[PDB]
Order: sequence, then C-alpha cells, then structure tokens
Amino acid sequence: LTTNEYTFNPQLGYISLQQRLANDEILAVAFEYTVGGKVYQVGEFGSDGVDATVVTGNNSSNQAIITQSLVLKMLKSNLTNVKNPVWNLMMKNVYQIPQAYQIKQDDFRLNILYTDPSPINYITPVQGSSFPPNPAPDSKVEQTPLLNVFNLDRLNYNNDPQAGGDGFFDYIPGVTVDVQNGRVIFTTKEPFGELIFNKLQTGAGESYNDPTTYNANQQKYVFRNMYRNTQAGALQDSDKNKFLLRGKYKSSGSNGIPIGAFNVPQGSVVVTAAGRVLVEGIDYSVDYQLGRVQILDPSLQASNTPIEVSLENNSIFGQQTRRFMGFNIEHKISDKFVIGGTYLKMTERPFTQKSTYGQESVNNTIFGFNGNYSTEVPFLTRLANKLPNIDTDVPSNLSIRGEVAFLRPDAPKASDFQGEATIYVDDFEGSQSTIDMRSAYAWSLASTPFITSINDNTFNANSNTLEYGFKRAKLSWYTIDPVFYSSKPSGISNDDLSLNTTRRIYSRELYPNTDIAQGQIQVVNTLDLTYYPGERGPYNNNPSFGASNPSANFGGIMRALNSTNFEQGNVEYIQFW
Amino acid sequence: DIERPITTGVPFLLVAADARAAGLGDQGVATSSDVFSQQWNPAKYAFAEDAQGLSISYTPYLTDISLGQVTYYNKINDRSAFAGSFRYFGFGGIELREPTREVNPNEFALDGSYSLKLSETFSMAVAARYIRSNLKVATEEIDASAAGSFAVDVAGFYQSEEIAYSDFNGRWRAGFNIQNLGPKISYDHDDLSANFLPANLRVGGGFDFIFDDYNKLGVSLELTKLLVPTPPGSQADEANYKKYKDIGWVSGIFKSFGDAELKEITYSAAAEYMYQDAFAMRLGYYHESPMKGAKQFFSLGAGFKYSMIKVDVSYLFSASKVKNPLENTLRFSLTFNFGDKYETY
Amino acid sequence: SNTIDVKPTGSVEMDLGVRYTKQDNPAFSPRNRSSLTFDFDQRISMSLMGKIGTRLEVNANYDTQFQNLFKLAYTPSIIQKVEVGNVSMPLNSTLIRGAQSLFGVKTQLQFGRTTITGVFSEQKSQTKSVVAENGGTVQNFDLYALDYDNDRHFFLSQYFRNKYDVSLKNYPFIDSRVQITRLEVWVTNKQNRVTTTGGGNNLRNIIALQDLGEAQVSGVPDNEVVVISSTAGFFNNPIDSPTSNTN
Amino acid sequence: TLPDVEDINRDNTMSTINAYYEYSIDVKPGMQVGENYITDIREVTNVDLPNGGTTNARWIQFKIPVSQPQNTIGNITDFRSIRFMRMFMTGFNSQMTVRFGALDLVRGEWRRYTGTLDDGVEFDVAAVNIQENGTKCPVNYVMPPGVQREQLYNNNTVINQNEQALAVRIGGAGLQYQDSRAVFKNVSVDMRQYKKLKMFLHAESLPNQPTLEDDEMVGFIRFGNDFTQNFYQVEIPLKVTKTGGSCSISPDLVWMDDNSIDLALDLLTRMKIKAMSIDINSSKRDVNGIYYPDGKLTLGIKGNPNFGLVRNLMVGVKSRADHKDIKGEVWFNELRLADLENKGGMAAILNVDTNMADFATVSATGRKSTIGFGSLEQGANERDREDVQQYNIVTNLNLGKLLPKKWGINLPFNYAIGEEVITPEYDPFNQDIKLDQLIRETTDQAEKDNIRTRAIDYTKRKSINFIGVRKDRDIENFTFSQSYNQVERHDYEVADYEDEQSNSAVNYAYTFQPYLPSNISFNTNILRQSNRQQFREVEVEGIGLDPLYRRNFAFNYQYGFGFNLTKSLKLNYSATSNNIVRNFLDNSPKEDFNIWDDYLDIGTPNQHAQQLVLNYDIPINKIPIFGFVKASYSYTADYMWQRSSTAFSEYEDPNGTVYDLGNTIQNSNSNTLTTTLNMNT
Amino acid sequence: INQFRSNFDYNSSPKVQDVNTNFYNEIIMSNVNLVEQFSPLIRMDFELKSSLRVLSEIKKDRALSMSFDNNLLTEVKGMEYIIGLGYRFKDVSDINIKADFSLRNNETLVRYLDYDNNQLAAGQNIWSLKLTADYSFSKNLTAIFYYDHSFSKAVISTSFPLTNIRSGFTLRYNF
Repeated sequence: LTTNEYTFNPQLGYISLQQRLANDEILAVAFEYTVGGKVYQVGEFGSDGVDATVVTGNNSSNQAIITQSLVLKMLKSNLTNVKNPVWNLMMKNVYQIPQAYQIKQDDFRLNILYTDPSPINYITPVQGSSFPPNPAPDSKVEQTPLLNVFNLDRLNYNNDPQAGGDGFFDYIPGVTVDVQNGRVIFTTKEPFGELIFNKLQTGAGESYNDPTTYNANQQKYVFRNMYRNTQAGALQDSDKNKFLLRGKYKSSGSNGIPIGAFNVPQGSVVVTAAGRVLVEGIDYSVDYQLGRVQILDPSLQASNTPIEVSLENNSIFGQQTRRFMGFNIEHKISDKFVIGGTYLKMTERPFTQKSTYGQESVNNTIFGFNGNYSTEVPFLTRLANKLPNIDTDVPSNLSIRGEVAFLRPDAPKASDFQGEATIYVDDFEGSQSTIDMRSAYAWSLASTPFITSINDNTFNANSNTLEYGFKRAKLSWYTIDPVFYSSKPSGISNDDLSLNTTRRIYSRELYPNTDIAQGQIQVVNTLDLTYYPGERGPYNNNPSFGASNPSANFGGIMRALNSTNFEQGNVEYIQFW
Repeated sequence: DIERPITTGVPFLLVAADARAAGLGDQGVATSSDVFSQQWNPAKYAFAEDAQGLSISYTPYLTDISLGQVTYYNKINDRSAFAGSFRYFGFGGIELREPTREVNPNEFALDGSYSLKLSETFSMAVAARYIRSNLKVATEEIDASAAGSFAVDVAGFYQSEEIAYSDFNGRWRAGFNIQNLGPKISYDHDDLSANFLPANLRVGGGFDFIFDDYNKLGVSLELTKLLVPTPPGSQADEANYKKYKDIGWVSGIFKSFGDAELKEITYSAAAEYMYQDAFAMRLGYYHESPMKGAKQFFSLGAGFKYSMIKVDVSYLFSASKVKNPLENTLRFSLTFNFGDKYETY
Repeated sequence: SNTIDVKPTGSVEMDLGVRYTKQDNPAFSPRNRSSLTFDFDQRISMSLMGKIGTRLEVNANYDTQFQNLFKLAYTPSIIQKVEVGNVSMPLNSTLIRGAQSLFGVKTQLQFGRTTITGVFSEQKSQTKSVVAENGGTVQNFDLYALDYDNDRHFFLSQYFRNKYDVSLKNYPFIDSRVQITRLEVWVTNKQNRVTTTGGGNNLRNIIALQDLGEAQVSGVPDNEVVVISSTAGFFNNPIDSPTSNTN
Repeated sequence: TLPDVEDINRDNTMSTINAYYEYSIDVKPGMQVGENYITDIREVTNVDLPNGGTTNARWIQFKIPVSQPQNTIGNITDFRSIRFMRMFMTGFNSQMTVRFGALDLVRGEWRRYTGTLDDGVEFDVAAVNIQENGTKCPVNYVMPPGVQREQLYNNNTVINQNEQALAVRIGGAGLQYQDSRAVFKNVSVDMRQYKKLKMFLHAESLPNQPTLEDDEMVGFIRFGNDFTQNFYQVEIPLKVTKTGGSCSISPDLVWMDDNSIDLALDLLTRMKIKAMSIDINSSKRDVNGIYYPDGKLTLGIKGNPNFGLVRNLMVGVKSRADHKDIKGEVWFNELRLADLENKGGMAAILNVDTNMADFATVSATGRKSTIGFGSLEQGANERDREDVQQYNIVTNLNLGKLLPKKWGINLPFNYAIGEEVITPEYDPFNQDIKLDQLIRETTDQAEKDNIRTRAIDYTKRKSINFIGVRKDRDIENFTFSQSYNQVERHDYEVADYEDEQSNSAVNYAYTFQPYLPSNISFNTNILRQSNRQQFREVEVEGIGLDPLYRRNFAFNYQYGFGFNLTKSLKLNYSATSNNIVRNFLDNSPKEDFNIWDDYLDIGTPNQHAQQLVLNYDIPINKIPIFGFVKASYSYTADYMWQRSSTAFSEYEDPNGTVYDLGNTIQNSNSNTLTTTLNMNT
Repeated sequence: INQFRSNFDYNSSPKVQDVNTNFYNEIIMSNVNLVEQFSPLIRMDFELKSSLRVLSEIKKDRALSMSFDNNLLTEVKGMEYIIGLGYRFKDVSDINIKADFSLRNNETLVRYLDYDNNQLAAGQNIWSLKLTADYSFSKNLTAIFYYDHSFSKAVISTSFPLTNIRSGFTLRYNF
C-alpha cells in the first residue's frame, strides 16, 4: 500500500486504511518505531528482508530459482476467526461521521445519548441496582452525562482539564478526532463494551470475560457482543444497541451557505433567519448558479442563529409526477388593503399502487387568507423630526400583514388497499436477493473431495501419490451455444436439438408467470453438467479403471465466490432448477 | 390493472414519433396532409399542398433513451406521391466496463410508401416497412444480431372539397389504415417461438370548421383496433397458450375478435385550431381500455410556421393509469417544405 | 393581428451512419461475430422567439441535452394573461408558498378588483431546504453503538492495543514514548496489474505470521495475546517489553 | 485467452486448505416435493421440439439451506469466510446430464433469529414467489385477495411485477409447547399517523407430516426497539388451510381472513398505559415479563417500546400445542399500515413593519401553528407534531442620525428579541403516547406537572449589537464594534440552557500616503462565549443534573507594518496573537461567574504568530555593467508559538512530581530568487 | 527517488551486515525511477503548396522503475505515432478534408536481473483512422461524411483485439 492509501497515528499505533478491506483479504504490516533512544521492529522490510529471488545456476536447464517470503506480522487473515487475537487487533472505537470533511472544531458537536424508549443522556440503574457507591472522581456513573461516563469529556474549551468538563466533546485533533475525514475515535479499546463494565462494576466476582457473572446492572449496558463478535453478528444481541451519538457538523461556508442545488429557479429561496423572513436583496443575496446564499446582514451575520433556507430545486431525476391545482382570489379593498384566497392542491401520482414506506404519495390541500394593510404615518415622521438633530422628511410606513392557511392532508386514492391509505412497511418483495452462478466459464476442475470427514478416502482425497485422481470421471460443463439452435452447423440433425437434454429451454417453461420484456432474451440459458462416469476424465493414470464400479467415481467443478462472509451477506439458500 | 394484454411483438411501432400527432391524441388519421403522416395514414400524402418535404422529430423518454423519426415525402404528380420514413428507437450511450466495446441497442424501422389519388376525393396508399430490432446486444450466451421482418400497410384517405355549411363552411375527412401486416418476428431466431407484429386497424374521421377561409378549427376521432389474437386466460392452461401461439399471422388478423363486448378499441379525439395556417393549438384526449393497455392522456400541443420550417411541440398529461414513460417531455418535431405549392381543392 | 414573426434560432444535426464492431474473444459464439448496428443521432438545439398576432407571445428553448422551456403567453387589451408551459404562480405568503417552476396552464381574471389567478399544472421541483447556522449548512448525523467503522482501522500489535486505553488517561498527554518511524503495509493483490506511476512495482511473497513480536503483557492471559497453542519456551523477554521481532 | 492456473479466485496464491460444508442433493427417478430439498416440480406436458415431437419435462426446484450443512470437512465454524463452491456428481452408473435452469446463491433480507425468546428444529426462511412457486405441492402460491400484481412499463410494454411472501418453515423435531422461532429485520418505521397495523398470514401442514390443527401457531410480530426488553408483540392463533390434494386452493382459502392481523394501533397505547401501572415484577408478567392482558390477538408488551423507532421487526412462529411437535409452513405477506390521520393544521403569521423616516425600522412578527400544519410537499411523518408560537421583534435604530451630519457617526444598534414555545403532540417520553392521554391518565398532579413541563420546548434569544460604528471623515479612523447574543432554552433534554456571545472588535487600518510605513493595520476583538446546560432528570422535575459551564473567554489581535523602505524593498510584517482568559477557575470552575466580569482583561497567551515578508528587486541595474539581469529576491519567514494546554504545563508524574512539558515553537522560510540574466552584453 | 530514508541499522554497532549479506547502506530507498520522454521526438508541420496541412509527431518515452524490494525493474515504452492531414477541394463548392491517423504502442516488461525472465505485463497497439470530409450546401445547410476506424491489438493475452468502425453522414442546419 502506497503511503496515500492509509494513515497511522504514529504515537498510539493504529493503521487507518483508506479502502475498507472487508472481503477476507490479508493485511500484513512490518513497522519500525522508537521508544525514545531505542529502536524496535516487528516486521521485515523490503530493504531489510531476504532478497526476492536467488538463482544458483548458469543455464536455463540447471538454474535453481529460490523465491523468498519476507516474514511479516498479520493483522487479519482470510478466515475471520473471532476467537483469535488478530480479531482483537481490529479497532472498533472509530465511528465515521457520515460524509465528513476536514471537520474543524467549533463546527462539530458530538453528544452521546441513551435512547431506551427515547433519547435521555444519563444512565439509570434497574430496579434496585444503585450503581457502585463512592465512585472515583473519574468513573462516577451515578448521574453524569454520557460524555463523562465514556471518558470522552474531561477537558475545557482550551483542552485543559476541568472539573466535570465543558459539557462538550473534547476534539483533540490527534487523540479523539481524525480531523481530515470524520472518524470520532473514542479514547478506549472498546468504550461501550468494557469501559462501561469497569465503570459499573461492583466487586471482583464480576469479570469481563464471562457474561454470566454480571452485576445485573452491567447486564443491561455492557454491549460485549460488538467487540467479541462481528458486526453482522450482534444483531441478535439487540437489547443493547441503544447508545446513539447524535451530532452536528458544518460545512465551510467560506463564500456563502452552499444550498446544495444548482441553477435554482429564481425567486424560490426563502431564508427565514430567526423565524422572520428576510428580504431577498436588503439582507441576503443568492447566486442562483452555485447555491451559495450570502447573508449581508451584519447584525444577523455574526449571530449563530440557525438561518434556515427553503430552496425549490428543479434537478429531480426519478420522481413522482406532481400536480399543482389551485388559485388565489385577490380582492382590493380601498387602496393599500387587500384580501387573499390561495387555495392549492398538490397531488403526487405513485408509480405503483403499492406505495412503499418512505416513498409515500401526498394529496395535500392548503387554503389560506391574507391581509397586508399598508399606511403612511406622517404623525410618526413628525415625531421623528420633532427630536434632536434628525431632519429627514423620508416617508414612514406601517404595513401590517396576516395569514391563516389551513392545511388538510390526504393520501392519493390510487395507493389504497381496499379503501384505505396503506403504506406497506414491508411487502416481502425485496427479500431474497439472488446472486447468479450458472456462468459456464467461471467454473473449473476441482480437487478430489472428501465426504464424511477430513479422514475418509472414498475418492483418494488424501493419497499424496499419483493415486489422487484415479476416481475422476469425465464431467464436462457447458452451455449449448446458440449456433446449434439458430443456424444448425453441418452435422447436427434436427433430431439432436430435441432430445430434452439439448432443447433451448424457453423462459415460458420455467417461469410461465413472468412477463419477459420485448426484444430481450426470451431463452433460459442453462449450465449443463454432462457427467460420464466411465470415461476416465482428465488427468489420472488409473491402471485398471475397468473394474472400478462407476458409482465410485466423481466429476468435480469448483468456482470462486465473489463475496465471502455469508453472515453479513445473509446468504441462505442454494436454489436451482 | 390490466388483465390479459396482447404481446404485440415490436412495441416501439405503436408509440407516436411526431408532434403534429401525439400532441393531438396520437391519431393523425383524419388530420390534414402533413409531412408526419407516414406512421398514421400514408394515403394522405397525395393531398399535401406542397411538392416535397422532410421532417425530424424527437421524443426523449426522460427516465438517455430516445425515439426519433425522419420522414421525407415527395409528390411527383399532382395526383400521387412517394414517401420514406425512418423511426429509430435508441438507447443513446453505452459502454462495456483499455478500449471497450460500444454497443448501441436500437430498433430502427425503415419504411417507404406510395400514395396514389384514385378519384378526386379519396386516395389509396401502400407502404412497406423493414422493422429491425437489436435490443439484446450483449455477450456470452445471449447473442446479439436480432432480426426484424417486413410489414405492409394499406391506407385510404377521403378528403372532401367543401360544403359551406350554415355559417362555418367546413370540410370532411375520413380514413382507414391497416398497419403492420407481416410475418411474425422471432427475437430468439427460432421457428418455434415468434411474436405477432403490431397489426393495427385504425379508422378515423374528422370535420374542420373554416372561419375566414384561413382560420380553421377541426375536430376528429380515431378508433384503433390491435389486430393480434388476444391471449387465452394446468394441462389445459398450457394447451390453451399453445393454441394461441401456433396461430399464423394471416389467420390471427382474421380471428382478432374472440376476446373471451370486445370494446377494447382505443379511441382518441382532438381539435386543431390553426390560425392563418402558420400557427396551431392542438388539444387531444386519448383513451385505451384500463383493462386492455392502461394508457390514456390529455395531450396538449402547439405548432409554428416561419417560412418553410414548422416547429411542433407537445406535452402529454397522463390521465389516470400507471406511470407512462413519456409524461414530462416535449415531443419536439420539425419540418421542412420545398417549392411547388399545389392548389388543394 | 397579423405578423407571425416566430423566428427560430439555433441548429439541428442528424448523424445517419453505420457502426461496425467486433472483438475476437473465443468465448463468444460464432454468432456474436461482428455486430453491425445502425446509428442515428439528433442534436436539436433550437429556440423560438416571436410575438404572434400582437397579443400572443411565444418563447421556447429546446435542447437535446431537461429544462427545455416553452412559454406561450397572452395579453388582451376580464382576461389578463394565459400562459402555458412555464407558469410561475409566485403567491407571496410565507405560509402558502406555492411552487415557482412548473409546466402547465395559468390564467387570470380581473373582475373589477378581484383577480382570480389560477394554475393547473405539473410541478417539476422538490422544495428541499437547509438549516445553515453561522458559517453554513449545519448537517446532522446520528450513529449508534453498533455501527462503528468496519474493518478499516487496525491496531499494530497486542502491545499497542492493551496500552491504548491506559496511555490516554489524561488525553492530550499520551503516557507513552512510542513513535512509529517507518511502516509498510502489504495487502493481497487481487487485481493482477503492474505499474510504475503508482509509486512502483515492488511486490513480493509474504508469510505474515500472527504471533510475530507480541511479548506477553501483564494483565490479559496468554491465550488472548498469542495464538501459539503451547507458549512454553516461547517468550525470551520480560512480561511487558514492547513489540519487537525478538520478543 | 487466460492460462489454466491452479488459482481460481485470482488471489495469486493457492490456499490448499479444506474447510467444507457438504450439501448432498439426491438424484433419483422419484422425488416428490417433500424429501430431498424439493420445493416445486412444475411439470410441463407438451413442449414443441424442433422435430415436431413433444416431451414431458419436469423442473424440480431444489432449495438447499446453507445454514444446515450435512457434514463439515475440516476446522470450519461459521459462514464468515466462504469461497470456492465446488459441486461434484458421484453415485451415478452411466451418462448423466443435469441442466441447471437457474443456479443461485439467494441471500435473504431477514436474518433468522438465534437464541431463546438448539435442539433439532430445521427452521428455514424462504420467500414463496408467484413467478417461481406458482406450482408448489402443498398449496399453490396464490396472491392474497385484494392484492394486485403491480403493473409497470419496461419499454413500451406492461411488465407484471413480482409478488413474494415469507416461508417460515419448521421441521426436524418441530416446535415444543412454547419454544418459538422468529425472523427479524431492521427499520426506522414511524407508524404514528396510521391507525392500524395489519398483515396477512397463512398456515400449512407439512408434506409427509402430521397435519397441524387449527391452533398451536401464532402470528408473533414483536416490534419496537428490541426483541427481549422493549417490544409490542402482536399475536394470532392461526388456523391451517385444510388441504385435500387439489394443490391449487383458491386465494380466499389460502389467505384466510381469520389468519389476517388487524391490530388497530390505538389499542397498543391503551395497553401501554394499562401496563405502566403494572411493575416489571409481578405475576401478571407471565414468564418473560410479556404482560399479556389476562379482538383475537393476545397483545403483549415488555417495557415501553416506541413508534417512530420501530426498528427490529420480528415476524415469527410460536407454538401453543399443549403436547405436540409443530411442523408448519407459515407464509407472511403484505405488512401494510391502515388509514392515516386526515386531520389538518393551522397557522397565524402576523407581521408588522414600521418606519420612522430613516431613523428606526421596528419590525415585529409572530406565528402560531397547530398540530399537523406543514406545507404541501410535506409527507405523512414530517408535517408537524408540535404546537408552535414563534414571535420576533427587530428594532434597527440609527443612533448616528440623532446628531448633526457634521462629525457624523454610524451607530446602527440592532436589537432583536424573540422566542419559540412548542408543545409536541406526543410526549417526549413514551414517544408513541400523546401528551393528552397521559395528562388525562393520572391524579398525581405532582407528576402531572412533571409531564407537560418536561415537554414544553422553549427558547428565547436576545441580540443587541452596534456593528459598524465609526466616525466618517493618527486621525480618527478607527472602526469599532459590539455584539451580544443570549440564548435560553429548556426543552425536554436540557432543563436550562444558556449561550452568551459578546464579540467586541475594533480596527485601525490607516494606509499611509505621501522610508515611513506605507501601511499600518491593527485590530483587537474580545470574544466571550459562555454556555450552561442542566440536563433534566426526567423521573422527577426537581433539581436535575449538575450544570456544565463552557467558557471561551479570549482576547486576540493583529498587526501590519507594510514598509516600502526603498524602490527595491517591500517588506511587510503581520504579527498576530490570541491569548485566553481564565478568571473563572484550579480545575474546579466557579458557578458564580459572569460574562460581563473583568472584561478588558488580557489573560495568558495561547498562540502567537509572527510573519515577515521582504521582497528585494536587487538594484544591480544601477551598476552600468550588469544592466541585463532582472534578479529579484523574496524571503517570507514565519513563526508560531502554541500554548500546550495545562495537561502538559503541569503534568504530574505518578511519582507525585509535577513537570512542565513546554509549549511548541515553529519556524518557516521561503527563500526565493528568480533571476533572468538577459544576455545584453 | 520517490522517497529515500535513513537506515537505523547503519548506526555504529559491530554489526555491519544484513540478512542475506550486505553492509547496511546509509540511505535506504525504493523505486528509483528514470523517466525518459521524447515528447515530440520529431514534429513536422508541413503546410504545403495549395493546402496540404500535415502534422506528423512521433512521441516516445521510457519509464524505468527499478524497485529494491524484489530487485526487478519495469520498462515501459512510448511509440505514439501521429499523422495529421488536411486538404481542401475547391468549387465542386468547397470540400474540407481532414485525416488523423494515429498508432499507439506500449509495453510493460518486467525484467529480472539474476536470470533471463524478462516477461511482458501490459501493452496496447491501438491505431485509429479518423477521417472527415465536409461540404456546405448553403449558408444554413451543411453535410459532413465522417469515418472513424479503430483497431486495438492483443499485446497481452487478455485484451481481445477490437476493431470498430463508425461511418455515415451527418447533416447540419444552422438557423
């Protein structure tokens, strides 16, 4: 791995790979560090290791090539055994802030909560638990906020220690945060698992290595199965995954608030600064080409108020056809006083009647009123210029606006089920996602198999001599190419393309209920496996092969699966027809 | 929710390709003679009051797929005309994951039609199409090089001279079109499996009111019958489909009527309003059976004529049923006319 | 009344051609030899302007590369305006804030002083929003205990692992002395390729051991530090020495 | 065109290890739909061969469960590293062609639940499917009655989409008296607008087994946060579809309406309320603390689950056969939610804008909303669930206008008040119950007032500021400022919150004009930030948690000394400094402090950053012998000093001694000469 | 030298030899890269008598990348022949012809030192023959006949030599 395909905190010793090798790769390391004046090394480098190759000859028919291996250290093998300590070498205290950038301090608020029913941010005992008394000043899980419970808040704003803490996540750019890309790093090998155990512990009879000897209070919080078991495992240990850590990070905002839409349709943005809408030209300005709303309101500029912005983008690729029926009466009472209508009906049109959860259709109808009485108050302008040095005669206005805007929602009657507003939280239609395997070429010959155990030699599978493929018949895997069916090559009678082992199975036989598209492949390819248990197969110097009962020979074909870890793939069945 | 539709072989043929139609309810069978009328009623090329024209249309399918037609008519006498159309349904853009192979799937349908003027009122035309689909361009046990076939068309178009009614002196138009009549297509290149061609029996009429003699408003109706046998709705459940599939096309075109009523005839109505003949505002409602095709809409459209180029555009408000792949588009079509303005009586 | 002056501008392009392509991999059939697909391309990039009949007003912009616009206005001398195609419907309320980009019909009707502007049309937008605080675009995140980062962060040995949570008792000062000077990482080479511009073409056999280094730590048992089944006569250093090849 | 390596998966190594999982299909001439792993047979009768003939073909569908190996060859434990699927065909006597219509590793989405809710019980989870399993042996998969087929256009053609279900299949020794088996997925479904949660079910005896009776099977739809500590178990005693042999039972007898959950969600809340007053220790909590209240469901709750956090769906199969081994083939299907809340909303925006002739621009606002008001595009779970009472008041004055235009000033004086009062429709604890059903559920007013006070979200924000004050024309050309933002808030989480910002900048920026400095720039800005938080204790609304004080008291300033000493020297100089203030502490802060305490203080330094940039365009042209070289030179030097927070400055050894690990220093240089030497001799 | 290092082993000890046998070089390193490049080895702008524009470059380069881990170098090649070509038929009206032949070759030989095993590891022989000829029928209407031939070639045995040909006219109408 080039030095740009990973990082490493060169003081605590954890690699920070940049590609998430998670399909049973192998990942070795050789490194060299210095504890002060001494130099250590637990690998073997290229510029230190035994040379790559070593020849011991002069001609191609007497050379003796010797390649050499460069002993290293292993950080995760192919077969992810959970027991072995290479599993533990993986680091499970790094949480990646989703879609993060150089997350500068003061624009990053992290906060750990305990959503048992709902998000509460202090741990409570269970029915007489009463957490171990007289805690140290550091552990003290009695009422402390979760950031203090998790030893992740102990420093002031300036990163110098404070009594209980600043109340906020500490953000030490080496220790607790990888500022370049997300990655809040908790300051423990396994915070949720053993930090809480040792911080709730109530004696020495409790031990972390056996989940049966827990406090009955650290039996509800110690989430041991995400550290002693994979992430696809520990789904079955579900009663403990309630420690979400909400947070907020901000973008650069250097030029302006980057809305996230491009080529906005003009007059659409509505920047309600602190609840009150802002005027499109007096206190903010939009680019309309880049997003980048820019508040030129100096008081409201530097205020830290949450300026929210509604955008009305028009870059929807793949949405539902909407209809926008409506109108608005606009009556003019005596000048500078109007009244409004504004009936509106926005109706989605679902793709299918089976409106899934999240992709729901709306049928909303708003109808409102208006107001907007204007006036000049020359009384008040006179009051103004009846003051000290003030002189101006510029007019004064007292506009007054009001609205009501009732809303009545619905759901479009297309997406009804027997006269209702079903949403289909799970129609069991996405389950059973398949992975094809009848690719006639991706297979190949197979080693001689074992049958009952690793101890039987029914197929000579342990014979280390040439008596290894004696029991290999003449299996031949293939698919009858379409030339035979379409344009009969000279020699194959039409009574050969018809004997039920070579027929060009149409999909109208397997799947008579499926509606094949037009112009697409109507023909169900196969993976024919013609097995000849008397034909000597490929390589074997079987001397007799004439008394061998053909019910003893095999014919083998092995593939290589693209995706390992059927746990987190959830492979369940091997289907075939 | 449609039960038991009819798998009409190559389906791109049915969809309109222009804007003079498909902004008018997809009919064009009793619409005035125009450069687009080759998919709808090739007979009415004889009544074109120009010598020769050619046009390019385009429908985008914003799902970059596209459907584009290029036509050229040229009436030799004052009494006959030739025409040639070319529809191209393409999946514009492709790549095969270091030069990589480029494979554009496409379904062009070349076409050419003669149109003679039998009597002074209605004309008859005969057309021929080489349909060719190549959608399944692919690799390793799904072979490309899919074939097409040939289809014949027979169209009659009855223009009427003039009647000068009570206060609006309109004229009448009628016309029938027997669409694709060719041997069934086999995508898989077998003889034991082949899809019927999309034979149509579209019959339409229309009347246009005339105001000021160059300010006209014409309405019209079309009835489209899809002349393929309807599929039969489990040994019997297999034998019934076998009897459906072993039907010849010349006999299916005859049968065509053993549904299982039979009012699964798609009807469309539309109105023209062309002002001075260089501007037109097309309205049209199209309706198929919600059980036998599930497709209906409320097409709007407009058309402009600067000097000899007409720009026709149109939108396709989807009336009720399932998501139509063209509902938010603009069927942009464009024309060109040449000299020899003919005097249409 | 007269003066249909709709003057189109722009260009049109047709690309009627043939496209032959053939590979020569043997795995294909003898049928997939030499595909010969026709090819057809259009590049209509037009725009219409003009003011028909002194009242109507055409405007349009049709490009063959999403936002193809088509407005068709109208202005009488009881009917004020009738657009089609790019109606707006501004409707300044701050509660009933209607859409502003949408295809369809828009009318208007002045009955003395009671304008009844109404729109039927198809909205073509989404109305997404942001919550920009000081700076820009506060965007929240919500993780959990169990969805940490997958196998992408690794300790470098059991020594650093067991020393991690103790060297960080007082965060900013790290109670250690370590300094990883040099570090080489070796992954399985699933993509058989050779480069010079990637940094080099240096790749060797590897026999990466599991217990390489790992002098036994004081706290945890030996069965969790070292995988060797019998550690008897295996360690040749004290019970806390750092990871080196000679532990 | 690839060589025939002994390396299949291109890992570049061989991996001669043997860790298998065998799965042995038989190949016999019989094979009805029960025994080996068959699921369908789909016999065809008359296929048209190309020679005009006709054959009788079968399409026996095997479906082997990966999670039930028959043997294990070698030290294999679990399916975390699988590779090299190797099929081989033994036992035959002669020519044998097997044609795989679709060989497939099908991965579910539903994850069989392991653990008590291991004795031999073959629990399987397939998806019965109408396109494939329309010919199954026990019962043909017929779509449930109301369910349509979900039309769709591929390219100018309808394409009937698919329909599936689940195939929770019990075998082996079968379930015991209450040992159940379940299947769970994960979700964030918020079912609080919709008023009924209902899904079909289907029961079936097993082929070649003792037929089930019309009991001893249940719906068992644990949902909510959890599977053993927070859930809403719906249940239903199924009744088997009586099979006779037709194998094509009609849809109304497959998907019986007695095996179809209804479960109006408004009953779950009353169950939750009835069970809040029934402790976790009692005999009501039956065995696993499920509290069955002892239509046709037997609902159960175990500890206040939620809606909107309905993660961990678990559909399953639980036995209630008093003494028998159950072996069923339950199908689950469409799990939709019934009709929703069509009630509406209401808003009352009222704005008031005034002017006082260029002097004051007092605005005012205020908008009152109700539960359910959003916008048109607002979905069903995102419209509104909070009564809201915004108001705002901005009072931009212009104080400089009060004095004469001579010696004019710019005192803007923005002043903004305003706040939010929000009451959620649902109380922020027991998220699914509403505030009303809990305020009207107890006569414990000491606790009733804990409720509806731990739920009234409240803010308030003051903002005074004088941004832009200066005297328009060592002259009087400063530029002052001042800003002050207070925020208070006492929502459900924080009992009281406090923010104070008090930026107080000031700038100089002379910019000289004719060896003296060409420019001078300077500026300071006190930045005080003060925050309090008291996270409320939701049990009793009394004292709450300890307050947490954040303080960012900082002073910091700039310089700049742009000199143009000659025509061939352009040396700038921009120092900067940023020191902190620590009036408010050792490590025990002072909860007696103030933002407007000693304010012009200049505390301890925190960062100091020099910077120098001198450019010298080498006056060698003066020498009238080398006047052909455009030699320049540039030297930017930098310097920075960090503070190294007190965890270093008074690090104390475990020996007890306190060291001082100092605070770092940095340089940098950018020597840069770019000569020309235009040969002009 | 992409990154040289200081060797901790070349310190002071009485241990001057490494594993195989060497003297612990002071400057560890890896991947010494000699990059040679004739960018236009020759370029021959050839504006001819009437109008026969010609521009025939010849690019070329080598990328020796010897790595000291395995001690085997990797040589890469250039050979990017190019032949531009332009002409204008007159008043037939005017017909502008362009022709852009090009031929890119490559190699990625991995050469061992201690025995002759210099083995190929990549490559290309792509040559393309774009060729256009356009003709205007009026101020508005133009046509252009284009012909884009292209042929790859198997340098390594996993490339599947392509040959693909675009042709046909393209009209053009400028309003």
